[PDB]
Amino acid sequence: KENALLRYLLDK
Amino acid sequence: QLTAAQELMIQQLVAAQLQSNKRSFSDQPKVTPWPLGADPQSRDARQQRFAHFTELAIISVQEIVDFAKQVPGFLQLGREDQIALLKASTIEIMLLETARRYNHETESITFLKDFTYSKDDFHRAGLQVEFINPIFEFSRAMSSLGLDDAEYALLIAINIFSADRPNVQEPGRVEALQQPYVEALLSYTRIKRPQDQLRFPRMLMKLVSLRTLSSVHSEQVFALRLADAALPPLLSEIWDVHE
Ligand SMILES: Cn1cnc(S(=O)(=O)N(Cc2ccc(-c3cccc(S(C)(=O)=O)c3)cc2)Cc2c(F)cccc2Cl)c1
Repeated sequence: KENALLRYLLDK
Repeated sequence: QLTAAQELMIQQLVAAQLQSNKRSFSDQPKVTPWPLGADPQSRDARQQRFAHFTELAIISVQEIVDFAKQVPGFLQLGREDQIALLKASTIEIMLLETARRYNHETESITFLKDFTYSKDDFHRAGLQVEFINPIFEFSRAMSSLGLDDAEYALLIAINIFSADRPNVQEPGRVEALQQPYVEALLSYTRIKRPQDQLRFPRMLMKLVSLRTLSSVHSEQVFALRLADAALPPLLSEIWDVHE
């Protein structure tokens, strides 16, 4: 998986 | 009795969780309103009630990630482990936070400032009795332990640093990060209730209970799918609904 939306939250 | 290092560690967790929490209170007048009154056979109102809940769930996930990022140790793990730990912990921390907001006198959970709901309301939000009864049961058992802010904050940190989660590539590091928080909670509980040595075990046992409840929720999720799913993207991504 990319888990794009969780990564977005982790990024800032 | 707490070392100076432990007091600082706990102060920062409690402050970290208050900062994460006030960010949520900023966007309370932005969640779909809970239908006030409304004919009980209105399908629009049924839709609004479901959306309200899934939007509170989204805010809860934002609080959790925001807090995790402030737990010392967490951002030093690899990115993929960060993701693996958050994917597994999210439901469990959501349930600890629900337990913290349970009122035993009135048997109702208050989300954000004043979104107070009973079991009937959880059912009207689209949840099944198989999930609702445990949630309230777990909340009721947590209530009797009488946890305070420091204890919740520490238990959450401990829960995040569970080495055995699926897809964690460096479990040695994760378990090593769990130890200072376990030890801080061991010392904190020993000072707060110095006569009750079984309070600390009774709290760690809740983490066992949270594993089962995690499965009960995955059944609820697969049950939504077989009846008009419609969970928002962040939630269906985290909980692996489609991929
Ligand atoms: C049918 N259906 C409707 N909603 C769902 S949910 O999966 O999105 N979930 C809703 C949910 C999840 C978490 C919270 C929550 C937890 C802590 C703090 C806050 S707060 C507003 O103080 O920030 C909100 C509220 C609703 C179902 C659900 C619960 F209610 C309760 C606990 C866990 C879950 Cl997992 C399924």
